[PDB]
Amino acid sequence: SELQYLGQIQHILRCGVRKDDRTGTGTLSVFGMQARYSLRDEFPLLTTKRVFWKGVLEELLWFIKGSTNAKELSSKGVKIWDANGSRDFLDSLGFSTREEGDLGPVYGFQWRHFGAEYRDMESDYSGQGVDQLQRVIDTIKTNPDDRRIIMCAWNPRDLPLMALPPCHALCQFYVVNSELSCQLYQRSGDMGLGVPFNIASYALLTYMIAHITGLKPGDFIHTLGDAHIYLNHIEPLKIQLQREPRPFPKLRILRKVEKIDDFKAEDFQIEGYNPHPTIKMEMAV
Amino acid sequence: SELQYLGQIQHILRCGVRKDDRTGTGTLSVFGMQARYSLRDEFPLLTTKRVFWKGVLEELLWFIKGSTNAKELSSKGVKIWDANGSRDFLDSLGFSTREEGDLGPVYGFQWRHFGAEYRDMESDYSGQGVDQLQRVIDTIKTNPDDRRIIMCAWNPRDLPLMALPPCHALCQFYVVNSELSCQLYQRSGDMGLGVPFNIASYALLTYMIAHITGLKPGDFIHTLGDAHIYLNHIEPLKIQLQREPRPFPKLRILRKVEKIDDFKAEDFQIEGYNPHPTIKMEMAV
Ligand SMILES: Nc1nc2[nH]cc(Cc3ccc(C(=O)Nc4cc(Cl)ccc4C(=O)O)cc3)c2c(=O)[nH]1
Ligand SMILES: Nc1nc2[nH]cc(Cc3ccc(C(=O)Nc4cc(Cl)ccc4C(=O)O)cc3)c2c(=O)[nH]1
Ligand SMILES: O=c1ccn([C@H]2C[C@H](O)[C@@H](COP(=O)(O)O)O2)c(=O)[nH]1
Ligand SMILES: O=c1ccn([C@H]2C[C@H](O)[C@@H](COP(=O)(O)O)O2)c(=O)[nH]1
Repeated sequence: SELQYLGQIQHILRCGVRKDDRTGTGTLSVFGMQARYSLRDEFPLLTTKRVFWKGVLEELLWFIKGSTNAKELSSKGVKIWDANGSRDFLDSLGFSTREEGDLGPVYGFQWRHFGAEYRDMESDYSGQGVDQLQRVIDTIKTNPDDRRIIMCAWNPRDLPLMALPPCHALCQFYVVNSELSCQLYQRSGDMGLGVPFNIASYALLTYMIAHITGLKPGDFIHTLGDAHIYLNHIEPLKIQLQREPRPFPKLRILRKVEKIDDFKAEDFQIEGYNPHPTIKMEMAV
Repeated sequence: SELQYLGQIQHILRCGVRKDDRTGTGTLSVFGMQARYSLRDEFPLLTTKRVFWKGVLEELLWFIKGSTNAKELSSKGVKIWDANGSRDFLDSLGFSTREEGDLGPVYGFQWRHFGAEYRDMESDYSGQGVDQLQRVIDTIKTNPDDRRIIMCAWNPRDLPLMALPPCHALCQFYVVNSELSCQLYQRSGDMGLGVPFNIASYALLTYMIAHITGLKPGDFIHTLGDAHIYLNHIEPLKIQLQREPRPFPKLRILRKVEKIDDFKAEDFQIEGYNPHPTIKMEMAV
């Protein structure tokens, strides 16, 4: 299972093409990739390097709340969005009227209030827009065979207002044999930094909706568009490529939860996670 | 190249799971698939069965025009959308106020006028919404390294107004070594009927934008969500699996075109297309 990610790293270091990007450092890029990660009695948290599990859990809770405020996530101890919500970074894109911390209409706003007119991060959008997340959960409950269970974060109208366009832009759910599966289309994948984070994120989301809809987790299909390795990540990934993968851990929910909003960080417990030491990989801004 | 499609049919007949659907007849379904079709000096028009090439060309031109009128495509001789735009089918979905032929906000409306308020099929939306198709062509001209060249047809706001939700919902373009590539995320794939039609469709779209932006066609990556084989398609597909695949044909554009709207059906010529006889496969409504 984890051999698919490491096999994607091998294929990009060997067959990747040089390609400049938005940031400064170039990449080795490959277009069009797909890997399948089983969720049956295991959770896909990479073992060749310690993955920031506390950030995955808190960011998803921050996603489910519908918040677009990096400070509310930073208050929990997760600074991954502080960079993209700084006065320096915000002023660069022409959002000088915008208060610090407002990422604009991003994943949390599109998941719960798709189509509503975005005011600011402190507004109240309850009853406005399309609540895709709850609509997904309802369809799985009443019509699991439906082929239209999609949560889309790519809004061409709200694109000029986002600090960073959605990278995991579209996901689709699927039910058969009382197993819930999820396929994610990621338009842009930082194979060293974001991709392991995104894999655990949507795997955790599948466990949540499976717990709500009374199903067993099945497969997570990760579909990549531009899969790229930043130049300053080549050396750290070559080290991680030498480490022997260890068996995946397991995720256990500790209390029966009925609504998706009532999930708390204390409800989850990762058991048997024995990863290799963390490898530093700098973020390209 | 064509062995990937036939291999997907082979995999679904062996490992597919029974699954009921919107229509009457069940399916054999598989969730999560990806195939890569090269566009270099060949066009992926299936040879184990004659593919409706005249419908592919006219429907795409009908898509580029932005039309949501099934009658306007039927006037050219393509009846594939007449079924979904009949008074019987339209009245069923609660669109009794809607005039016959109006498919609602569909691919043509989302490609050229994303986010505008949909009135009727005869309206004029010039200047309204986001012109995703032209923005895609402009970005490829000025910033080919951009990782956000996406044309999205899935609009959660306009979903309750569509006669049929988008099956090919999102596509992304990619440029390297002066080669243009396209990846399509198809949420639902009729492996017997629509999938061969969709493969040639977006392959033709890549040839068009490659001609406009002065690039060479690269790869078409077809990504499937629910890839399903209808029960009444099992026998025709088992016949097609017995035929030996023949080399792909070639597409030649006959005049230099500068705008995407100025493409005419007479500008294209398929050379060397020697397919096996057409196999009838009934559409599930
Ligand atoms: N090039 C580029 N830009 C990005 N912007 C936004 C993202 C998304 C993104 C960003 C960070 C992480 C992540 O685990 N971080 C950290 C992990 C540890 Cl263990 C310690 C510190 C950080 C940190 O640095 O806070 C996961 C996803 C992202 C990305 O992945 N690549
Ligand atoms: N179950 C289901 N419903 C659908 N609605 C919309 C589509 C999409 C769709 C529909 C039709 C075709 C197609 O090549 N047609 C034909 C081919 C020949 Cl050779 C002759 C006649 C027709 C015809 O049909 O006139 C391709 C895609 C579609 C689908 O593929 N499956
Ligand atoms: O969840 C996320 C968010 C971001 N990124 C990376 C992909 C890109 O390297 C960068 C965003 O750059 P653009 O492709 O939007 O230019 O962030 C991820 O991999 N996963
Ligand atoms: O371009 C298209 C259009 C339609 N379909 C098929 C997929 C499904 O079998 C059906 C659409 O119905 P739903 O999946 O929304 O139920 O049409 C395709 O394969 N390709």
